[PDB]
Amino acid sequence: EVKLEESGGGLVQPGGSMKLSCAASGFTFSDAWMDWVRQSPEKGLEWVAQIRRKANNHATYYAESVKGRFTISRDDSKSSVYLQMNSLRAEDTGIYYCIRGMTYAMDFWGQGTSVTVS
Amino acid sequence: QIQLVQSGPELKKPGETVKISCKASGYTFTDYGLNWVKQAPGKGLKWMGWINTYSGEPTYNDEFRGRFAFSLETSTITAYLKINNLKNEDTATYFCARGGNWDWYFDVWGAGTTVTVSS
Amino acid sequence: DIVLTQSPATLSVTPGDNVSLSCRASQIISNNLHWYQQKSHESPRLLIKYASQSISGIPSRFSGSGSGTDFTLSINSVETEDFGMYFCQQSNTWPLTCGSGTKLELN
Amino acid sequence: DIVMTQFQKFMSTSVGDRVSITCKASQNVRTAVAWYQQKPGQSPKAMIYLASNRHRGVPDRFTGSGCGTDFTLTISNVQCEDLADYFCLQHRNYPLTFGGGTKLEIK
Amino acid sequence: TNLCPFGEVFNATRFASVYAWNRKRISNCVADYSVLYNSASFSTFKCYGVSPTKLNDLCFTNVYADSFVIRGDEVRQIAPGQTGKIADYNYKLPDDFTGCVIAWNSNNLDSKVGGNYNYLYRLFRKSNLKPFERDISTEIYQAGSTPCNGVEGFNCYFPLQSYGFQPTNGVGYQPYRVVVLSFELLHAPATVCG
Ligand SMILES: *[C@@H]1O[C@H](CO)[C@@H](O[C@@H]2O[C@H](CO)[C@@H](O[C@@H]3O[C@H](CO)[C@@H](O)[C@H](O)[C@@H]3O)[C@H](O)[C@H]2NC(C)=O)[C@H](O)[C@H]1NC(C)=O
Repeated sequence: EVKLEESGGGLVQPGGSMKLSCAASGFTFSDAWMDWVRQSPEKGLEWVAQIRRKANNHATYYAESVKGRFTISRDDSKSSVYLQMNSLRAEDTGIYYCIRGMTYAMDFWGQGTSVTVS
Repeated sequence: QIQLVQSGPELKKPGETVKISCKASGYTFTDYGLNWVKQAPGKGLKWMGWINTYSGEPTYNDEFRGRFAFSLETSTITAYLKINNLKNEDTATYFCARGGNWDWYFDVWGAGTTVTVSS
Repeated sequence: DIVLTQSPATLSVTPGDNVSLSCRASQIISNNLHWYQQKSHESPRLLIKYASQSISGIPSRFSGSGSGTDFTLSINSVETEDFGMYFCQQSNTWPLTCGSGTKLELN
Repeated sequence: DIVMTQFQKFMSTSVGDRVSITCKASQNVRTAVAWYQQKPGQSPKAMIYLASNRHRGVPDRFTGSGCGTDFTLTISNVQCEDLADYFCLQHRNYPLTFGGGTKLEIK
Repeated sequence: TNLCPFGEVFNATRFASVYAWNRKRISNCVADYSVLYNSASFSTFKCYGVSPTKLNDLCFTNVYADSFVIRGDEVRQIAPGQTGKIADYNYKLPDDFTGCVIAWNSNNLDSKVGGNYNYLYRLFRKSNLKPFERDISTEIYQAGSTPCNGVEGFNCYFPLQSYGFQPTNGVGYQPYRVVVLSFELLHAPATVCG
């Protein structure tokens, strides 16, 4: 059994800050590169951030529109990947999916969490 | 505890059918095969043939092509060895040994049932 | 079938001696040979798997060697516990078969 | 950056038929594209990784192929189960971009 | 007057996996393929360029014997002209082939109740394979843009993904042992005939 679940479902006024918490289960959590995608009816599917496995220094890569506002960090002993977003705007509405490993096998996806600005 | 215990020594007549047993426990029975070994008094060993412990499909050393059958009961863990048309040839001890489905070396053995034939 | 001659037919050893057995095959079997000891009328046991490795529990004075067609089982510093009869048995082509065996006794 | 073009937004073929969704690109994405099925109300599942291989647990009707720039995903005898939307995702440069999307309804 | 070692390569215990297939050179003996054809155990016996009944009276020059293990639905690709992830990443036959392709259904041997995953097969490569060319090199295949230090992770995958052979796994996925011969009839005197 492998399953993932997110957190941080709330409304913030534009300019806030809220950290999403994605917990994992039932696999070798050490060597797995876990990303975050963005779903919105205006933008379609985009891509948000990515952190890599232990053998690659826990590196990070960001999209060109969330540079310097979107910090993602993991700790394998606590078995979760945390996406931290600050200085939020109006275009960052949508539903975020925390997935297991993109563009290969073991490509499991979560269920989602909506974050919308009033 | 990995061991292969069997039934007792058998005493039959030429023309009868015997059925000796080989019951295993302690390991997962479906991860390995079963190889039956006939040892004549004072000679080497002849691999009688191997039976898969999942489907009951036998495979014989084609020297022993007729008169022998390797049964298999799966729930009550047992492999039988039936011998038709007993002769003065067929007196020997009969082990059973667990040689794997990928390696084929007989590590776990059994005490052996001496089948003796005379009138 | 592959016949496995063994030489000599029987030995004679004293405790504290080192004698090397031999199991010459017929074809070219690539280290697919194992070695079995067997005492008087009981179940045999393994000594070496794939002609060079070693199994658990046994002493470390049973060292196998050789590859290709010629194989050697080197028994070293033999105690009284290693009296018995020794077998070799290939695993490469079908049908599998054990050897004609060498009987190891004590002087 | 790399933008994938997926200009079919509505495709409609009935049961037991064949339809192909194509994903045009803009740069030399060699073989590193992926195909994603999303039934409505759920998360987008995974169909094809590295543009020709297939996941486990998915039926054998999903055969996607192509190299160079322009890929396609050809389904065979589409049932009523496969009423879903099909995204194509490339991974060559680090700003990954998903395609447009193609929603399917049956006659 | 010595019979060929078709006994050895056929009823062998472990066939080598398809990413490194063993190449047994057979020469200077007498062949008899009537013990091959008349045995009805072989599911597939296709000969390209020689008739199967005519296999006896043919003085060859040298006969090779490739041998490997593949799954059921991929035995179709062992033929001149097809493609797939066996025929161009693991074992490629030329389109002038003059041999025979023999198969089995070895679900009795190479199938453990858990996973008998010791039969590896290649999945990724930078290009295609030449006719009759193996590649035992296990190099971390990149797929994007970065050269990744010999480290697995994103866009860098191990090429040899293994098989999986359950006994109840389906007929198109059961392990099929394949031995394919490759004859040759020119530029040498007669060596193999019988
Ligand atoms: C690989 O090994 C198998 C044994 O497991 C060989 O099959 C057996 O081959 C022998 C000798 O060719 C056959 O014995 C002959 O049987 C006929 C009657 O059918 C008899 O007239 C002969 O005197 C001799 O006893 C045996 O039937 C055959 N068994 C089976 C099940 O096929 C096999 O030939 C070996 N492979 C190759 C390529 O040689």
